[PDB]
Amino acid sequence: GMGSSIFDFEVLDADHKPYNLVQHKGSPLLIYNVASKCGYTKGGYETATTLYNKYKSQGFTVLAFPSNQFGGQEPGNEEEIKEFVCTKFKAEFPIMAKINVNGENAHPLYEYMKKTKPGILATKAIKWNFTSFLIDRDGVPVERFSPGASVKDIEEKLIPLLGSARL
Repeated sequence: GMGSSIFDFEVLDADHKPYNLVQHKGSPLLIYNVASKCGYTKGGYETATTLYNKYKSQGFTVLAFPSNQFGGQEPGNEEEIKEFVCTKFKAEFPIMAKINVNGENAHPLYEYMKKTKPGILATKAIKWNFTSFLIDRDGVPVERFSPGASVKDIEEKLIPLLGSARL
């Protein structure tokens, strides 16, 4: 069990100050590998913000980890954030340290997330916008919703977990 849950890894806050991710444990949460305000999101900001506020009643958090254009292979946004600069887009929900969500340069936590749950597409690589991972009350990725999933697309997988993912 080298990394049982997401919290086996440590997180950097928007300014790379130690983000206490594991205080979100006991509650289900989403985590977006997102282009931090560069070009466009396929409804990521809205969905993320909405989900946080709406499901915070059942104990839900949305963490958006920006994408570091300096990683080399940042999803499909590597061609985008060349004329833009991605840096914590900020919201009503916690936005994190931009990491290279892809490749070899990925944050070890995303190396965990990515390897754990391919999601709904081919393989388990990060090649697009915000793409949230459905993280349960324990910190296990149950799903990976790319920028193609809307609010309710996530809800169908989230609602049961918000209630109870394990116990």
